[PDB]
Amino acid sequence: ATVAFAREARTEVRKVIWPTRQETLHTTLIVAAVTAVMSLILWGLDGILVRLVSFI
Amino acid sequence: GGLGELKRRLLFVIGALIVFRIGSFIPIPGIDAAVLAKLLEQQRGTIIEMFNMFSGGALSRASIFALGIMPYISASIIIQLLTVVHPTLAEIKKEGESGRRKISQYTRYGTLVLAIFQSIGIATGLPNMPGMQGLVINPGFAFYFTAVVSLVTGTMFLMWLGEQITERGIGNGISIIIFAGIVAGLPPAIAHTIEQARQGDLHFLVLLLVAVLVFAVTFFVVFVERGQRRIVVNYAKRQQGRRVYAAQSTHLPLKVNMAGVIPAIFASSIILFPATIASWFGGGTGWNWLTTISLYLQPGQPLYVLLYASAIIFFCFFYTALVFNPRETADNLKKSGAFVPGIRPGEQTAKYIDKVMTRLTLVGALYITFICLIPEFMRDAMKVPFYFGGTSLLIVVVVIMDFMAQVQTLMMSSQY
Amino acid sequence: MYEALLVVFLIVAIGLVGLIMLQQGKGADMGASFGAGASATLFGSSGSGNFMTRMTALLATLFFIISLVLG
Repeated sequence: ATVAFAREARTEVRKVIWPTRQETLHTTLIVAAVTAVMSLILWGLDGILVRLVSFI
Repeated sequence: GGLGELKRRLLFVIGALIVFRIGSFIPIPGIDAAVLAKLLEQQRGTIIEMFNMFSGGALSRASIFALGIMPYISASIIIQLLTVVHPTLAEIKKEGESGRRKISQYTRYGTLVLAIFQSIGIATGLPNMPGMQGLVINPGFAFYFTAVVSLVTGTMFLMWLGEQITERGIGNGISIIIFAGIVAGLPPAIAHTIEQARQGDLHFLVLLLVAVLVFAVTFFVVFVERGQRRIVVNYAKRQQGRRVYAAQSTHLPLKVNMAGVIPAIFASSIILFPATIASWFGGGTGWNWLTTISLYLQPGQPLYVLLYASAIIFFCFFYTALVFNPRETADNLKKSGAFVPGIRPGEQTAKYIDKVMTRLTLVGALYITFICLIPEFMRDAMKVPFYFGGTSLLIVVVVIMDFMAQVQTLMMSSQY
Repeated sequence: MYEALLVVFLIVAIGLVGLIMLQQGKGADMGASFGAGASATLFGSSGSGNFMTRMTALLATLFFIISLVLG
């Protein structure tokens, strides 16, 4: 018997202002950049670390 | 990168990750990681896979960190639990930061005790159960004490590393350590994916669709997290009431996410705890019951996905509701003489904000639920490895976005 | 010889516990709290904090060596 609040829920969603394209795009480029950099750095790190342990 | 101030912090964090890596590549004496890694290839090692993701891959190598930073988070859960239940800690918490240091000390000590107990349980229970199947070392009190003290020193040094990165560097130590540990497994996954692609075992088009879908999820969740609902309010006329002219915020922003990985990690610990405690017995009655109920919750099983999704919803909603305080906002608008069209200032304004956030954080949690749901079905359909899992992606995205947000915040604060 | 190493390993372990027991992170909120997490505006340095830092670092290096020998 409880009235569904989903109608008022979707109403608030329609009033939500969405960010622009350039901001999200540049942000995605930043995230991808950090991800790639950290990936390469850690790959080289644990790579030469494995190469170091293998000598022992 | 240009500023030397942030450069020193960056080199400090990276160096800390180097030390942590070297420390994580050192296995526990008297323990062979080869038979362990071979054991994880079976279905009985798939249940501990999700627990291995938070260990930075140091579980299979049997490093000085058995559970990783998980027992610290679990200790925080226990501390908060005792804070909610026992009013004694609640009174001390209300005594100011002087009591917060006490809660701190008791949290670290609790982390120590949990580290000891878990060390005992793990080291004694699983290997010596057959016994001596995986380990050559006899089930004596020497191995027990050694493993205990070793895991204790490891967890302690890990917490120390977490405190050093937090203090002398930007961002949280636990966050960047977990992040690094998760993204450390991505390059071998990609490499092995490419190597097996030329063998005809894995199609190139599949990998392409996976990458495209990953980029799509990325762009999507990035677009969502920065999405916000602003409340327009025009105030105030009549400049001689000693409040105007503002020269203040003309709109009140409302964010869907805080954002933080804390609810994700906490929920992960909560859900994986019964799976962790039941994973100590591989054979015997544990195989007939504990292993079965351990198979009840699996990353490959939809049930665990749904349960973890509900956990994400609950924890994120509770955390979002806890962080944002309508009281302080209403008091801030009251002292400044802000009058919301739309409204009248008072407790009625606090009820409105809660009403909006209730309809916001809900569908936000639905979005997060969807984003977390997709990569599992994608893993089932496209047979992608476990490094592409939804939880890892969510953790990575949240950590990176929040860290960059903090960086831009510090740059904005240093500007004007 | 092996028993002697266990004694030293115990002293360093317990000793390191006593060190981190006296070491507490300065701030309004713990590192677990994401409210701030750090301050790049101003950072101070204490003589006692840096001294204990060099001590726990030397013991960590020592703990690393013993781990290699025992391992």
